[PDB]
Amino acid sequence: IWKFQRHDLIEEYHGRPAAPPPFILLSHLQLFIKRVVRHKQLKNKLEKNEEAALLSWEIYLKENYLQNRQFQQKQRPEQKIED
Amino acid sequence: IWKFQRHDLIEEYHGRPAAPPPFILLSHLQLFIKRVVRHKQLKNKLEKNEEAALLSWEIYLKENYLQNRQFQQKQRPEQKIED
Repeated sequence: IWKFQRHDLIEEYHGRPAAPPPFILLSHLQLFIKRVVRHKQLKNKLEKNEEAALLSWEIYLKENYLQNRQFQQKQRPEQKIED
Repeated sequence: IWKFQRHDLIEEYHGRPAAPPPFILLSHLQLFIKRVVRHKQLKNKLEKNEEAALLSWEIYLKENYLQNRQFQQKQRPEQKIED
């Protein structure tokens, strides 16, 4: 649960503008001027050439995972007795 | 043990007449007048038409339970080795 919670905290303090409460009022008014008139850290489009290679890479490894799974399924003693 | 105990308490405070100790004396005397001269909540007869359908319903499900029991008996590895 703690490891789970850890996120949103990080999300916040990475998101909040860098102005402690002393100099926070200039930030608040720099906000209300747009109130009257995300980041590349947690969400970013990619490029076809780049993304493609990435997906192919994954596809490969998913197949790998599949094999190991069913193989180790072949070792379960109960399954062996059934054989 | 606690879950067990929980009952009789419920039985009591569902049974006791609704009169806290202020107005409990009128209740006590309303009792002693009958002392000188259950609820449908925990015990109630039923109707043949209704009860019958109920019993049949159960009968059915008991059979169901029976099957699942002996079937899962067929999976006990020790039993399989015996086979």
